[PDB]
Amino acid sequence: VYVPDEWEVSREKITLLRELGQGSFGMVYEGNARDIIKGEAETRVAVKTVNESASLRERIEFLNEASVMKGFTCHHVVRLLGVVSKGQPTLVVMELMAHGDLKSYLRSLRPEAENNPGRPPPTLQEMIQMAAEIADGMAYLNAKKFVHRNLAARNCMVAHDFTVKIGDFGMLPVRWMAPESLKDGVFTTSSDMWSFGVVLWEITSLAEQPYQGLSNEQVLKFVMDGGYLDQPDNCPERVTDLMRMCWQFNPKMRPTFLEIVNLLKDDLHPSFPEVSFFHSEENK
Ligand SMILES: COCCN1CCN(CCn2ccc(Nc3ncc4c(n3)-c3c(nn(C)c3-c3ccccc3)C[C@H]4C)n2)CC1
Repeated sequence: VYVPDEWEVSREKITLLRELGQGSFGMVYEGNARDIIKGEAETRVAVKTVNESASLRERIEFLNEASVMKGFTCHHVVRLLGVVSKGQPTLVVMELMAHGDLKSYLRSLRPEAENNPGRPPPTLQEMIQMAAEIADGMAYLNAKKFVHRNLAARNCMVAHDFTVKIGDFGMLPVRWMAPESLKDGVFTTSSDMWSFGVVLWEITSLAEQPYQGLSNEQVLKFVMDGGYLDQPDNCPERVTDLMRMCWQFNPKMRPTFLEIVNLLKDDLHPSFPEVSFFHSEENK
C-alpha cells in the first residue's frame, strides 16, 4: 500500500510530448514538467507509466519503486524528479537522458549507420570517461546495498552533455551473465563487475552482439567452461586490461566498482570530483 508524500506532483503540471519506448510497467514518454526543480521554469522529462492491463498490486509496486528512488542522489544514476499516484494512470517522472540508451547511441556512431550524427566514434578519453561514470553509478548502487543484475549498454543512458548514467535496475540475458550466475543463479556486485566488462566490450565494439555466431546454449557452455569475449579490432590496451580484470573466473578476484574509479580518476574531465560518488563525503 502506497501513501502520497512530499515528492508528489500535480497531474496537470506534466505535458507528454511523445513515446520513447516500452518499460517494465508500461510505456515511457518524453515530456516537459512545469516547476519540478527549483530555479528551473521547465524541465525535459522521461515519464514512466503503468499500462491499463496491469493489476492494482502492480500499480502499488510501481509506486514502491518510486519511494526507493527518493533516497538516490547520485549524478551517475538516472534520478527521480516526482510522482503522480492520485487517479489514473499512475506516473513516475524521471530526468530525461536526451541521447537515450548507450547501445542505440553506440550503433549510431558506426560508419554504416543511417542515423550517423556526423560525429566520430568514442575517443580513448571518452571511453575512459564513460567507464568511470558507469563504475561510479554502480559503486553508488553497491553502497546503497543494491545488486543491478541486468547491467548492459541497452540499460545505460546518455545525457545531453554525453554523461553516461545507470538507468533502470533490479530493485535470461546469458551473453552478459557471470559464470557463477549461469551455473548457481548467484547475483552479487562481483557478477555486476563481469557485466561491466561486457559493457566495456560493447563500448569498444560499438554495440556488436556479444558472442555473435554462438547460440544461447553455446554461450552458457563456453562461459561456464572459463571462456570470455575476444577483444574487438583496435581496442585500446587500457580498456582491454579493465575487461580482463572483470572476467576473472573466481568472483573474489574481480575488482570492486570503487577500485575501477580509483584506477581511472587521474584521466577524467575536471568536473568529475565535483559530481562523483567516489569523491563525495558519502564515500567512506
Ligand atoms: C542521430 O540519432 C537519431 C536521434 N536520436 C533519436 C533517439 N533519441 C533517444 C530517444 N530516447 C529514448 C529514451 C530516452 N530517454 C530516456 N530518459 C530517461 C529514461 C528513459 N529514456 C527510459 C526509461 N525507461 N525506459 C524504458 C526508457 C527508454 C530507454 C530507451 C528507449 C526507450 C525508452 C526511464 C528513464 C531511465 N531518449 C536520441 C536521438
